[PDB]
Amino acid sequence: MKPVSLAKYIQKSPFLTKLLLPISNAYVHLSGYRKYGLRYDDLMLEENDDTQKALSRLPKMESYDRVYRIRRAMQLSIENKILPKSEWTKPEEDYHYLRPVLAEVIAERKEREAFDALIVKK
Amino acid sequence: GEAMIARPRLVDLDKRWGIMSQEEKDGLITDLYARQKQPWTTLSIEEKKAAYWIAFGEHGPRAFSHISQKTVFWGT
Amino acid sequence: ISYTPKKVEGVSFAGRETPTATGSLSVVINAGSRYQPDAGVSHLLEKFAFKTTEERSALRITRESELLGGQLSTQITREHIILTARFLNEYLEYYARLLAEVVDATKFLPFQLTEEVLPTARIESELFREDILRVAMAKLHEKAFHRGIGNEVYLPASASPSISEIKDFASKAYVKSNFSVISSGPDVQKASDLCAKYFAVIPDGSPLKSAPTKISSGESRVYSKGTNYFCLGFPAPAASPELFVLSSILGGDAAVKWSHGNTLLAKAAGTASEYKATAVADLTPYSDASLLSVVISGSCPKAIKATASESFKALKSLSSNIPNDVVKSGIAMAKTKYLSAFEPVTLNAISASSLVSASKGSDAFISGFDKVTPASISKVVSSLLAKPASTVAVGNLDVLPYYDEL
Amino acid sequence: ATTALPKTETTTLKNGLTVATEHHPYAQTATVLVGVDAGSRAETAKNNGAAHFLEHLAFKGTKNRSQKALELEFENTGAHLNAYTSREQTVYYAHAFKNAVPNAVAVLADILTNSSISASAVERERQVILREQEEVDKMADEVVFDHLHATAYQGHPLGRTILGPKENIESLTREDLLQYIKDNYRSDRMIISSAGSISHEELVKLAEKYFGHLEPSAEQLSLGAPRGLKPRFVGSEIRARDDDSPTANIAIAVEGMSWKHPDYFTALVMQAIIGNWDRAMGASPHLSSRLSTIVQQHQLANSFMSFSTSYSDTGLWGIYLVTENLGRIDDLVHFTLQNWARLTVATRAEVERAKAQLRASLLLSLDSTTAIAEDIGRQLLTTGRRMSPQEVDLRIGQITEKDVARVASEMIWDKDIAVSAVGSIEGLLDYNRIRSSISMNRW
Ligand SMILES: [Zn+2]
Repeated sequence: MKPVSLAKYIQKSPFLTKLLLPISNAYVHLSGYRKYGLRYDDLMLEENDDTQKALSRLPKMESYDRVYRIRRAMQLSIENKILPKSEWTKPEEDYHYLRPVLAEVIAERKEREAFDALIVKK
Repeated sequence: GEAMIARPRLVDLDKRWGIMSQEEKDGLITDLYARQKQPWTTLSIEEKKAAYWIAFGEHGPRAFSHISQKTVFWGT
Repeated sequence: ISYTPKKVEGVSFAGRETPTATGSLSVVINAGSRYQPDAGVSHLLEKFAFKTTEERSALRITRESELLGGQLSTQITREHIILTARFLNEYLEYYARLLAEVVDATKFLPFQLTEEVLPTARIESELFREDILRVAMAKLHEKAFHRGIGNEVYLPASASPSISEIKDFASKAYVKSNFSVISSGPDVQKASDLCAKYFAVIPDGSPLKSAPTKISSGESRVYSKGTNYFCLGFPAPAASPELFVLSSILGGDAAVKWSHGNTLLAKAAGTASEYKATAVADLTPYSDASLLSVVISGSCPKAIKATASESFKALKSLSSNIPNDVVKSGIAMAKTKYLSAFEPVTLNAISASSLVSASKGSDAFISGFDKVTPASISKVVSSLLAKPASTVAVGNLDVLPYYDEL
Repeated sequence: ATTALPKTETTTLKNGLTVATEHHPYAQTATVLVGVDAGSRAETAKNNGAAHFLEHLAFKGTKNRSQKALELEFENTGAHLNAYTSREQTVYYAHAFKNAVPNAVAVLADILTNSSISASAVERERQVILREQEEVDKMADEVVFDHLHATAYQGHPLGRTILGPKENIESLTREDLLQYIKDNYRSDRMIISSAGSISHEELVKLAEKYFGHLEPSAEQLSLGAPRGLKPRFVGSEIRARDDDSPTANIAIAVEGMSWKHPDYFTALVMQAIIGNWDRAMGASPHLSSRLSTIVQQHQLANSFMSFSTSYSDTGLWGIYLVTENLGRIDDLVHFTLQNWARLTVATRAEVERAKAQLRASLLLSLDSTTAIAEDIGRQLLTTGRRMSPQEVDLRIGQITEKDVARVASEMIWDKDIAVSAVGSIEGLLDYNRIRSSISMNRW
């Protein structure tokens, strides 16, 4: 249905976050999406109505940069090679830029769905 | 009670009677009681209809429940 | 029947008492097309009303209003921005709270502008542009007054203001000292208390500044193949009862349903074109200006030209010696025509213009009708015809006359 | 103070005329209405369209005062005059300044009591009637609704146009109009109401002074009672195809209900449930009706409105669609009829919202003296009394969702319908495919 994650309950307890930081570092290094010069939010599926609407509300600069990044990544994937270690996606630039818009759209849809189902309890 | 009571006050009485509040009921009964003092020749047909419906009508005491006999037959 | 102004907590108020089960609440703001910084800013700012605020989304607002049984309506005019709300008397507090929240805090989301606000404004602009008479009157206003009220109201087809401009204009336009609250429910004290309580956190800004209106004249010509039109416009200073009586004297329509009338313009049309071109006169009072306009409409251009010439001759002859009976009938008709504009709850040009200026308003303005003499009307007419008039012609231009050939 | 809500007084005269005035204490304008319970339905096939001719006439001076002297009476006192004719009633009203009401009332009484119908006047008015008939045809809504009325109650006098055929218009004479006036203007079927500055006693005195000579009718019938035989609904279709128009006006309706029908407010609630829509609306996307949601999402049509026109013993209940998205008309009709048929499983919340909206709308309309006078006149002419807001509130509040479901399953479920189309209606399918959408098969 939708992606799920226990990414907040662990944040509730600081000790669990402190314990799981190195494992998350190693896992993100092992994933290897940064070797293609991409960002994580690019890989999210866009085939429903929510993400299609969200992608049309981004700033123009973000859309153009995303288009260039995707095209360069696919051009590299054509020849089965990666960029040198200098041109890798640094952690500072690997921020979440699509999640808030999707959250806003989902909130709007959920509000409409809530209004849809109502009852009168006298 | 000398002036003729307006027609829009005594029309479609049966439908309105249930919803109509108590005060209007007492007012109408008192007005008709004061009206019937005059000779009945001078009265209109609608006044007679309203008076008879008030007295020998279906509302009030003699308002019995109706049982659907077809329902009883089908249930049996 | 008359709005009595007050001032509670530094907020303009205008109460009225009526024996009805439904109230109203309108916020007249001095943010019309006269004060706009660029083309189409005022229209877009008006369209943003009743959108996502800081406390409830637009969907929530619409659903709540639908559930409560009320109508939310806005209105943009040449010198105001009006936001109304008609409701049953139970929900007065809720509707006052909603209006105060809308005026005070309303976040401007750019995607809302690009999704809903812009297409609706464009559709309204095309709907206005389809009509011919409204375009003619707008062009008459453009030619008469150079700037201020001479600016185009609706959004031009080749303009698109950014969200920042609208946001800053709303920031510097929605302040306590630049609007008023008008209510005409079955209770004034309660409405005044609620309005003072809720319309109180809005900042004490400064009233918007505009230059005094500058009056000029000019003629414009446009082409069309359908019904022909011809309009005359006489700019004048702030409205006076003499102008209203003069407009009612000109008349143009019929008192009874199926007839020709017996006013000056009707007689002119009958004597000129055998009632083949209807002539109608009207007056539009503004804050510090007014426009007495004569509209001659019909299908035959030659009849239009003859009617225009005869009407101008009659208007010129109106300044010689007005018979007393004509003035009496004009006053009698003008009293009714002016009073009839206050019954509707929704404001129009006359009621808004009366309410803006507190010096006279409606208490003494109506009382001055019965003290109009033929000499006053003659003086007003002779003062109107000093400066040249302004014309707007729609249709076959080879027959419609210029001002020099009337 | 909190003030109050003025009550509608009602008084009758010896002849049978009924007076009903609502008095506003602080006001400067008043409106007086005189209504007659004789529309175009009482006309036979031969003398059809006489009511409209009478409406255009009767303003041409009476015996006492000639034309060009009546108008001077209505201009030098600051007054207005108007009149319109429906398919069941005729209305004359005149509103003026608060100090010029009695003169207008006297003039109206003189106009209605006697008129100088002359041959020259009829000859003059023939051409204006013809021009009015020719100019009315241009408007799409009038043609669509006239065709719907003609194709629904075909054969009955209720299915004819108010203006009437051209031959009827040109062949009408003085005697027909005089006979109509004689046999249809009776004090039993007249009414006089007001709303404004004038008071009840003043209007009663004026009516006794002037409207005291109108003879009662031979039979002592009531007000608004049915006359003739009940018309029969005949489901059919009419297609006035024309490819020049860039739009397609379509109206679909089913059998309606009368004024006295015991489910009237339920039908009104259903109409409120369906609702109205328009692409120029400020809050078009956020409306809470499923049909509006689908139409706005798919850009299926320009606008649509719901109507529940009612008559003495029949009525209509349908929709009116205007669109320019040619080629997808079938989808629009299918979804409209599906939302119609869904009303048999309606939920409580939708019914509550419709009840609130209807209660608000029934009161938000009256905002002027003319509107209040017209409402009072129509209510008195069609029903016999004016319902106080307490009675209306009690009647509306009793309605629940089970009543809506019962009424919908009785009349909205699979049943005959009447269609009328004007314009580029090629995309519209046949009658059977249109009718098939009135019932859902997955139940
Ligand atoms: Zn007519």
